[PDB]
Amino acid sequence: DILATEGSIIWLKNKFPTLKDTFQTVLIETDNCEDHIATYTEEHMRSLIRFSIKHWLNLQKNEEFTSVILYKNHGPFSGGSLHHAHMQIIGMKYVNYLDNVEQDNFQGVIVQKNEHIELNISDRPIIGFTEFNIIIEDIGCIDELANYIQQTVRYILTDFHKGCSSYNLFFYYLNEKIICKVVPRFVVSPLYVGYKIPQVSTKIEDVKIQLAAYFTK
Amino acid sequence: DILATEGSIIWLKNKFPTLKDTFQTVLIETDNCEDHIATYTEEHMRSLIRFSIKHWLNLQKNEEFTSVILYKNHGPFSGGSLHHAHMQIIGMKYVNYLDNVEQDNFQGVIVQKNEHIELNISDRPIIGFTEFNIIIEDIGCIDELANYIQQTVRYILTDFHKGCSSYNLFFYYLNEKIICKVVPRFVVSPLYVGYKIPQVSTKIEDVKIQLAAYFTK
Amino acid sequence: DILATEGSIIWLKNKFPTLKDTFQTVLIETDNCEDHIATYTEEHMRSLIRFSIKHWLNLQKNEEFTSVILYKNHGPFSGGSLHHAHMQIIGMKYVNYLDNVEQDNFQGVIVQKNEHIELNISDRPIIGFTEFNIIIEDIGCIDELANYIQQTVRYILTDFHKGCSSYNLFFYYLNEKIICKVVPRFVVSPLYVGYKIPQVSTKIEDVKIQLAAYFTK
Amino acid sequence: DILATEGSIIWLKNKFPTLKDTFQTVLIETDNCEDHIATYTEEHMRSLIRFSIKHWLNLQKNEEFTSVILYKNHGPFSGGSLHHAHMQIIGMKYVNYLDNVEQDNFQGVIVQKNEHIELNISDRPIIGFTEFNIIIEDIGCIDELANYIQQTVRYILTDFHKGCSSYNLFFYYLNEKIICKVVPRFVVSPLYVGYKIPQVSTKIEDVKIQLAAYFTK
Ligand code: NA
Ligand code: NA
Ligand code: NA
Ligand code: NA
Ligand SMILES: [Zn+2]
Ligand SMILES: [Zn+2]
Ligand SMILES: [Zn+2]
Ligand SMILES: [Zn+2]
Repeated sequence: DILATEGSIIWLKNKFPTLKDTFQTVLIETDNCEDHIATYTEEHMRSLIRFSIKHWLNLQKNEEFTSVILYKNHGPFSGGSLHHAHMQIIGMKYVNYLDNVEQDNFQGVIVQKNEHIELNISDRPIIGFTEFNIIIEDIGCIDELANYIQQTVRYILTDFHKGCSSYNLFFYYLNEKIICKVVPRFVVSPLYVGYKIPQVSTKIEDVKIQLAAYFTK
Repeated sequence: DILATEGSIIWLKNKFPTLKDTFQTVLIETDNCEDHIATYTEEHMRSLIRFSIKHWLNLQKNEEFTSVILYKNHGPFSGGSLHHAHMQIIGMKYVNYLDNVEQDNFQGVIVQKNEHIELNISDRPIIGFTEFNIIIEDIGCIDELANYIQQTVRYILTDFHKGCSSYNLFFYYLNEKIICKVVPRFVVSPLYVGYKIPQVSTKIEDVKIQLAAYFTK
Repeated sequence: DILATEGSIIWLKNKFPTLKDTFQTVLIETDNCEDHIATYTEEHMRSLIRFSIKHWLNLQKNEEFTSVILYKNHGPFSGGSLHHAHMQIIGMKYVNYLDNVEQDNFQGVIVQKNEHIELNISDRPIIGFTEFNIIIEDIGCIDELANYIQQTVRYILTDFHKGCSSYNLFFYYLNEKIICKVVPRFVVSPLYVGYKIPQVSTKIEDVKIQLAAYFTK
Repeated sequence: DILATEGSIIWLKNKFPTLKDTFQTVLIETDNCEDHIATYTEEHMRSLIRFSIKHWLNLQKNEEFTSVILYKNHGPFSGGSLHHAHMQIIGMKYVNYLDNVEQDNFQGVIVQKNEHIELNISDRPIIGFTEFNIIIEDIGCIDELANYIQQTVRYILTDFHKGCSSYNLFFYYLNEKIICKVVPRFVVSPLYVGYKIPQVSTKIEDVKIQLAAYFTK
């Protein structure tokens, strides 16, 4: 059942609901099974983030929900399902998604920052690994957000851990700001899990330097 | 190249070394590709842990190594490689595996405890999720350790998260004690990663109760 | 300026406000400078918690506040000011005190539990040390809460670290439950701060056993 | 009982031992009760750190100790005792002070860095608050370490939290490096302890900027 569409962007009511007291929906990003965020043109990436944010924020205005979640799963280690490039909008009747997240989960080491947008790496992440926070203070900076998401995603798929293949996008409307948390997803090394013996560098300053090389142009 | 064998238990020098200044070895647990820890007889489970611990502790006595690691990977989310049931012994020339682990990573909520052995759940885990610590104070309690590993593994594969399919074993020789940390491995739910919205119960007391039901006999 | 009184219990508008966009108040617990929670009779402890909770919850109903905080400071390491036995009620126009606290900060190792009340020790504390959570699901169990606070306070001042002298009380209205978090306050040992070398036992199970000895009667 | 002296620098065997299987000593920094690290001349600060490090590292060479700790307590919230400006050297027969500290407790956000020395703020602190790590890779850079300690201390006593009055110094000999962890000590705000409502900025990037202003000359 079609909720809204814009070209190849399609917003569907999820046919397989698994969460009680929730309105589950799926957002198809393209009519092609090859393309994703790293491949999309600047216009398609701009239109996709504008469509997603608009329908997320307008559904929250519906008094039948306490809060509405907007998020993405990509790769076999994100927790997704469909092979097609898609996002999800879940309206929740009794759950407030901000409840168990704090302000300091979105603060950190600045990679890029100006009056319009801020890109940082969490020094107090939600789960304890790498989390990239992209914050805008005005809705008019949505095209800047879309560009920062695309570059951070491109970095995760290409240079972070010499290619990571899986990630998540999480959106938040907190303190009148729109935040996108970009989270790489990977099977952690057994030597790190049991003995905190890293293979690569665990330095947040090294991630900062190599991610900053994606905003040099 | 064969290092030691005992029936179907085979200790091999790893033919694909990927870590410099380390002696990598593989320990094949059975001559069958169907059996694993949850399936093995009490005798085979006893013989496998006795063989593994003996060769781990004797290799550390070799002055060419600072420390020697004994660990296992099981399932597609552990970080392993071979489909066959195997463990690994890695001799490290300049690394001490205890360096970045602390005493409190092995303390916790007691599930089972007596003069010979202790089974607990980490209240200060190494990575931040569920970690089962099995501690013995004397080498003579090795058959008790083997039984506790098998039951904890059986619980992880059967009831924890209604079946977990993947886990890790990590062995430590700390404060003159032999510790086995049993760690379930699973792709964390996206709603938990980004919003700490759990699907199941996150209560350590609930895990304690349902794991204790495996030691009722 | 008197807001409400009940015998020696006096609710005053704080004459020294230091927080902008907040209504600061002070709650004097007794007309004596010798008595405190550990000394008070069962009736005075019951009347003090009933008065405090009632005025805290009724002030939150005032549309001029986003949230209202109810808390106590005791001893020279709590962050208090007056030597007299007092509590504080702070009405906040734009701050929601639940924002940066999560559900798991109130879960833990059960010390005492029944259908009416639950006493636990945080396995995921807010700050990282010992935190005692006393939870009631119905307002009618307020006299049970008052008794559990008094015993937990008595334990902190007497046996925890062989006498702790300082603590905090924090009240929360979360998921239709009334929670009191009892937090001991002490200058942490320098050997622990810099090297995690403890003087006493850091085991949550040992605190559980010795606190349970205060509910044996 | 005098162990070593250099002008007003006096190394004494602690007359009040309270730790069994340890050799406790006290290091008096000056013959005056007014002076401390922030006041000392560049020469006295250089001579004090050279004397302290030399006697710390030489005592560890004594086979009667597993490890030797070098640390300082300053102010009423550090955990010290004497009002006089002093440090402590504790030889421990069976304890290795590195056991429960990891490599990542000394990594972080770089404030100052060159080939000789590195000053950072912990992104993974030992206790969870602000920790300043000063690392040198060669013993010849000891006068640079002494200057960085003095400036970081001066900042803590003057601008951090508009004056902090208390701090700790912790020294470590790890991975053939000499590390000094400078830790401010203060009574945490009750609104932060119970509700993570900060009074000041909790941003590591703000501390980085204002501490960097002490190395502008
Ligand atoms: Na909350
Ligand atoms: Na260590
Ligand atoms: Na929140
Ligand atoms: Na260790
Ligand atoms: Zn803009
Ligand atoms: Zn035994
Ligand atoms: Zn009741
Ligand atoms: Zn130098």
